[PDB]
Amino acid sequence: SRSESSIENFLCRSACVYYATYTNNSKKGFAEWVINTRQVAQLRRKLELFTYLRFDLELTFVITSAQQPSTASSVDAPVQTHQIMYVPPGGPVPTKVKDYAWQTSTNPSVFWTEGNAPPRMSIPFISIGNAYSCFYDGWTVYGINTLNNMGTLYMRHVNEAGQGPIKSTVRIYFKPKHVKAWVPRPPRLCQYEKQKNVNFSPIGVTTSRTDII
Amino acid sequence: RSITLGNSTITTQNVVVGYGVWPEYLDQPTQPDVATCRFYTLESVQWMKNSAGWWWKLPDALSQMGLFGQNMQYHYLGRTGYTIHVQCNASKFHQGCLLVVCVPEAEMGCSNLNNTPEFSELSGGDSARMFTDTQVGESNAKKVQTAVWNAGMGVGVGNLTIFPHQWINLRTNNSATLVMPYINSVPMDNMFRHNNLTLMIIPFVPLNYSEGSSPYVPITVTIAPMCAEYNGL
Amino acid sequence: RSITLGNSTITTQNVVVGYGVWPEYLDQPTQPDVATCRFYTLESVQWMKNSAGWWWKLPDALSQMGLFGQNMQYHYLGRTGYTIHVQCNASKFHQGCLLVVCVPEAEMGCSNLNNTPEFSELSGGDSARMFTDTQVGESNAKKVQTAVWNAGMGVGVGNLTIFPHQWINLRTNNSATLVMPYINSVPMDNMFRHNNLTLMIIPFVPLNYSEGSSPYVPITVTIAPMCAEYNGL
Amino acid sequence: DIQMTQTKSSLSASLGDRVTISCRASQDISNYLNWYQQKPDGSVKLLIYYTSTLHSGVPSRFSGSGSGTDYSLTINSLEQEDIATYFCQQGNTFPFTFGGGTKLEIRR
Amino acid sequence: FCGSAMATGKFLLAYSPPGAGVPKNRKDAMLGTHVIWDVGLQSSCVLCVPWISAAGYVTCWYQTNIVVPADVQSSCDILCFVSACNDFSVRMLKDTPFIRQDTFYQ
Repeated sequence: SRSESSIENFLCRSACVYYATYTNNSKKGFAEWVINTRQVAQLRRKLELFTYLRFDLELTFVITSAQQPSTASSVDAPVQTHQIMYVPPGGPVPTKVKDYAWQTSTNPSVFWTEGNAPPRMSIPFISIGNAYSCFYDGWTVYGINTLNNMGTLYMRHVNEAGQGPIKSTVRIYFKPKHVKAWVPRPPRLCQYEKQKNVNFSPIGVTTSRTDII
Repeated sequence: RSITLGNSTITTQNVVVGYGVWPEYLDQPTQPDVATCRFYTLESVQWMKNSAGWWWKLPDALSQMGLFGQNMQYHYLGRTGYTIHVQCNASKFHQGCLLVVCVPEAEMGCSNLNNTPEFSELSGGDSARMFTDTQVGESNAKKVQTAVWNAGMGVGVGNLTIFPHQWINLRTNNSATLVMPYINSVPMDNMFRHNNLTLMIIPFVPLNYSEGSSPYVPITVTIAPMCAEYNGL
Repeated sequence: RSITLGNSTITTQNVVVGYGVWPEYLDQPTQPDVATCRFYTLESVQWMKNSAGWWWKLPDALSQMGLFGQNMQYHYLGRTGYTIHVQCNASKFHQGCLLVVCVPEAEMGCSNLNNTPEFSELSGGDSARMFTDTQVGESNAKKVQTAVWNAGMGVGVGNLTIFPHQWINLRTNNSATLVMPYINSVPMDNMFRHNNLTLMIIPFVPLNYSEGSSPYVPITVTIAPMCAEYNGL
Repeated sequence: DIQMTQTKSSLSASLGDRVTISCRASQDISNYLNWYQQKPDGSVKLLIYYTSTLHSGVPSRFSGSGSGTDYSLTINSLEQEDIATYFCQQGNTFPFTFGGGTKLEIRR
Repeated sequence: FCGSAMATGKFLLAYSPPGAGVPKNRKDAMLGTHVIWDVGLQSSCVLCVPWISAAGYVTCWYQTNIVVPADVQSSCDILCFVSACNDFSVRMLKDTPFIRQDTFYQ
């Protein structure tokens, strides 16, 4: 009951941070997500108690599928294989599904077929500085700080499909590891409005009552 | 009492220091020592009854402050520590209470939900930008939302005591002192695109007096850089 | 070879020193050392066939020479020593002979017998005022009499070798070096109303060449202050 | 202000085909667009809260696209319940401006 | 400071060395040699200065206002004493111009 309130027992929890779908034959279906913790409100409030963080990263992908309605005549398909490409900060980025930026040798990718354990991969502390800065009072556009940029993830099918359209949905789970935290900070009171900045609309201090006595 | 530093001399008579650490030193960078360390005194602000607060962004106030401020344009990098002396001089007939906080990396919040505030609203050179007791409406394009109970950061203003602070109570206390180290994620930063400290003064209990006394109380801020060093040739 | 001083570096390969003494140090005055000692290089003059001479008044040339020259207005007193490097670069097909003297307290003589020469004729900032092979007539009001065989002092120009000097003979020699102490009657002087040194260059045997060579030879003067110290706060 | 122009204001198609409603702005609004759907009995609800991401609980027959000034909606398999009125609204500047309506109807 | 015991204020005491002009503002008078004189803490502030035969200025500036309680007057005064800190160095005695005479006193 003494160690439940430590830092590693507070932040090393898994959390779903992104959810997207993609079809194979559409020439518009392939996923994309920049790695940041500023999308979901329950993970963002825990990381914003501290100014400087430094943690390893660990991701897990739960990919399913569906059989979208085809025309006719005996749909039978083999197992599907997916590619999950990680783009380090300062790398090439795809614009279509069929592109030369998938095949580059410095963007590490994982391949995985349906029916196995989900594809974990782990990313160390990748930054030029010494800590990720959750709050940055300055310019690079105000309060951006491109020095804590963790990379981008792209997903696509590798199987060419002929008889049936198949859409697939991927959920990404997010887990800090070996967390260090510096310079504590008060917890947020107003609601979050945008992702990039810290803008708000003013709110009362607390819930009110009728009398002081 | 009567300490001196270069060609500047102030006089004092308890000191709260940083996070328990003292400012210490770190291509090959060299240090300026004789040309810099002196008490740069900003001009005084008047604490009236209808006041709300003030704030100074800290490596912006000393941008035009002479032989330290002329070093800003010749140097691209650097790291600095500070020592702040704040004193308000009232009588034993006035009453009030201040909070003197020093916030590392205090991002401010705009009044429009889509933009970000312009540079002339974040900080003036040796002028105190002042809080407000109302909301700034959303028709304003690039202005800082200066609701004082949120301290411009979207937070509870009572919980600002987690930073290093000092309560100036006019019944018992007269001044404040704060020794702040160099707190940043990189050892040397850009000094024109970063304000890594913010000193706020918020009157929690407002000023009050009887008729006949002076209708104001002046607050004097004195900043002294320590451990000033730069990367250069 | 390749000596350096601050952020300036020249290269050389015999040195005549003052009157046998070396420049040494002396309210309470303190010294500048890092901001000052560097080789201030004046621009080059062209030694043609119809040349007569040049002269530089020495604490006037470094009046607008940067971080030494900015110290001139902040300081009322001071004493300085100098080190001069003069080099002309011709071929083994040219011929000539220079005399490089350094005259302490060289009062110049006016062209009118009743007046005294104006300040703009005594010395220009980092520009060589040049002698003449004629008389300046007495109808000129305030001009320096620049008869080169009298050296502007009313004396014999051959007897200028009693001062510290060095003969630059193009047949055998290439450069000159002079180390001059601080020579004055008071230990600290007014530095705006006194030029306590004067460097002259007089071609005794004129330049000559055959057709095809370059019609000029450039002479480069480099001054380095030593023992620079000032009275101040 | 920004005047959003939905130029058609009346679409007509059958069931099962691909329909596109377009919203054209007055300047660059930088991917801050929302697509609403007003049923004829009055109930209004939000469909798409960016250029291209859906609200939770809205089926996957809707999709959006666009960049800069020109934007678009897409319903790939038109159903009976999708006969309603549609609006676009930017969220960039002040005040919030809504587009004109667009009523659908069965063709024959 | 020969004022009331209930009053509080601050002053600057700047000394411009010979060569620098008289400061035309409080801000550039701050960047020179100066002493911030808090009245409520001590009632005497010493500023040592060389004197020899521009030549200097000993200007003094309002830093803050004078804060006073009720039923206390706000118009105060300031006196100024002068002395020689170290030993001087005097040479070539002569006569003073301050005293003269036409006829014998009888």
